[PDB]
Amino acid sequence: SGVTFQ
Amino acid sequence: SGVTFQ
Amino acid sequence: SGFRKMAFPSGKVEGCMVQVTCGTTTLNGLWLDDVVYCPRHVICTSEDMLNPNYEDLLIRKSNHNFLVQAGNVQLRVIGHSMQNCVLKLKVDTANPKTPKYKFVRIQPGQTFSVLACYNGSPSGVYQCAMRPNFTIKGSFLNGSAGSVGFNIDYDCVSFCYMHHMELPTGVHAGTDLEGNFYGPFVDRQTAQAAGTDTTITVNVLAWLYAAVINGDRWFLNRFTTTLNDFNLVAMKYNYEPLTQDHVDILGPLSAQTGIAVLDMCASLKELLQNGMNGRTILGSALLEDEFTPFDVVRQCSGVTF
Amino acid sequence: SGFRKMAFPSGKVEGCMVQVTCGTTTLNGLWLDDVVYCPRHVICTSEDMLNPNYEDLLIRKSNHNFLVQAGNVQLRVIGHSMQNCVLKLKVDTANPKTPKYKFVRIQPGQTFSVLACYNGSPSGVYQCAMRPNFTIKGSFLNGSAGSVGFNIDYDCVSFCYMHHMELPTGVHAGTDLEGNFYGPFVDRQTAQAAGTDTTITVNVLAWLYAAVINGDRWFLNRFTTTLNDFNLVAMKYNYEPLTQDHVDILGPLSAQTGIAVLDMCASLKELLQNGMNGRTILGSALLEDEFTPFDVVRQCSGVTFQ
Repeated sequence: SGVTFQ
Repeated sequence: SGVTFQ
Repeated sequence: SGFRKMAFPSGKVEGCMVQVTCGTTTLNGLWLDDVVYCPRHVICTSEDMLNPNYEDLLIRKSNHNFLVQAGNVQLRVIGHSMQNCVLKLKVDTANPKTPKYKFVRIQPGQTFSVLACYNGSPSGVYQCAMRPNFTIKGSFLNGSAGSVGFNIDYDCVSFCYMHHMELPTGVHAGTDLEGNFYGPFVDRQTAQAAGTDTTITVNVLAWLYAAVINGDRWFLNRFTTTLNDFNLVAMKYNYEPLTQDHVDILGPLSAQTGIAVLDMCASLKELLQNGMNGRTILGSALLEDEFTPFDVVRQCSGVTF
Repeated sequence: SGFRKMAFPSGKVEGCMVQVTCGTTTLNGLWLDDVVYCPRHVICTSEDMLNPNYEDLLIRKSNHNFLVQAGNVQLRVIGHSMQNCVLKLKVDTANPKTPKYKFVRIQPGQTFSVLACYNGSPSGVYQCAMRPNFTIKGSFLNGSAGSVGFNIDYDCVSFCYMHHMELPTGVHAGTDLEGNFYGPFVDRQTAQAAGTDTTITVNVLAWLYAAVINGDRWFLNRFTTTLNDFNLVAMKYNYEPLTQDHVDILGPLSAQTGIAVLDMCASLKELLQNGMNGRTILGSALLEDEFTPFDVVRQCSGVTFQ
């Protein structure tokens, strides 16, 4: 599912 | 049993 | 006595962390010699991240579009290029705190220390393992990308990880310092998931040796096993196969404690089939797998850097 | 997301570590401005370990009996004095790497980072807590004395612990940086033993809040509890009493998660009764007690994963 770019 | 300095 | 989850001293790395800003996005970079390394997604807007074309995005950027801050000094960017998933920003000053270092790519099951940073400022350090599924179970918030992982050997810092992103299960994905992803992940906003993980068998064995060194012996037993018989049990319990190389690596600990590796394997086999029966090992009710054989030797013998 | 035993970056302390040798005994010292702090038992001999008279041992020493090495550089000692159980060696150079710092004496339950050192050089960094019985569960070998524990909130190093010795159970005892021991311990190798240790209840509750912040609620229940009834139950599992001060300290985490403190106390009562039934909380199969409420706010997002 959705990745988070930190 | 005694303490051991380090 | 005692056994703790121990990180390398981080001072040599702290002197290399900088803040990199491009447009509205701020993250961290690694300043070594006259180059600053950072994740290439610093050039992306949120809309860009849905299907970024990084070559195209970078064309539009000039050197002054990258704001690089080392403490309260702005570094002058004099070149920019991309290597795989990292940007290389050439600056006009070599970092005078550059340690002896190399870039290394690690294998699953190897451990390293993470220096978590925000806004170019080191905030915390902890010890991580590269999981068999190539994720890391980090602790990271927004703005932590560009934080690095490393090991030390004597006076040489081996950089092995740069942080990029978080997966929906809350584990983490990143690259080596040449920008190559660990694991089947891409720096794109799209559905991605970690695969099923397994337990790092050789590290569990190492930690059982650490436990013996520290006086925890209740799991020792009269039995031994073979590599083939043990690996049938490992497969059943989602443990990595044990190889002959792994056996060789444990030999020091094996002789230091007088417990052969396949003797200890018979302990681990029994723990997998029966559990711990209310007991603990080195203060844990789980079988710990983020200490390597060398981590155990290093801590228990007081190796310094 | 994630939750780790996270230490402070150690560089500011690395720059202060030196080696101190007196006779045949070597341990670590802490070099701040023009003073090196170290455990006074560096002046003992193999015949001074059960009942040393440190005043008498020290009056027999000159400044040049102390060999202080900072990396490959010998520092010149120009004065010496004793303050409780630490020696203060005045040197003729201020450490150019001295950070902003203070000395703080901590209370049981507080956490700190330890930079374990040998021969003035760092081996590793880890997180510790001051246990309710005034010991710490460290990882320390011979030669580690003089290693320090610290926090670095904001840009200031707060030094709270200096390592001295190991007790028979394998846990550790030391002093604040004024040289006063934590707990009833003395720097003699005579038999000493720590009191029964207990679990740091307020920290367990903080860590349950961390678990909720990071998205897990499975261990909650529909009940509440009075503070009195919670303590009557928790003490039967060797948990420390929870005070109203502790309740107040948990207020910010309670507000961020919408879980009243006494409702979290009811969840902890059920966890002690039930165990985790094969589950884990933040990667552990035991209830963790070496994260404080301040540590959880330091590490966790300010936005709960609802």
